[PDB]
Amino acid sequence: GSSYVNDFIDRGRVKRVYLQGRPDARMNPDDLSKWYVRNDKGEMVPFNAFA
Amino acid sequence: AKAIRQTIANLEPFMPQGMKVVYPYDTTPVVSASIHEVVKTLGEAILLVF
Amino acid sequence: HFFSFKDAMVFAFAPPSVLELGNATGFDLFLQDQAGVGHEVLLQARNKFL
Repeated sequence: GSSYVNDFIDRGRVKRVYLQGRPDARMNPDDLSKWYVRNDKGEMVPFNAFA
Repeated sequence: AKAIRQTIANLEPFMPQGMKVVYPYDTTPVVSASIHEVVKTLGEAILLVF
Repeated sequence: HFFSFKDAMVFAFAPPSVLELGNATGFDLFLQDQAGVGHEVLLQARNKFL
């Protein structure tokens, strides 16, 4: 969803900083499984387990 | 429209290289041509009656 | 007399006729920079103009 974190100044104007995945890791339903979410103990859990 | 063209006239000497400002869409010259056409037809109506 | 206060530029002046307009009198202008040239360029231009 291209989240909005904070701002930054450049060349005399305050603009903004966005944060989103690659143009190559959201393009089809096979690439919604490249994203991993952290467990409660440091392990990594894919989206294939629960989505 | 006159104030927008004046603001672009005050902002044009600080363009970068090769930075032209063009006006692709504008609905003001139809208004100017319409008022000029009706004042012109007023003028030739007075001239033809005279 | 305030030149005997040697450490500070003590600058005394009278108010204008009406006080609603300004605190100084005369003229006023701002040197600005649309190009985004920074602050050192702008302060050098201010002290050059002075």
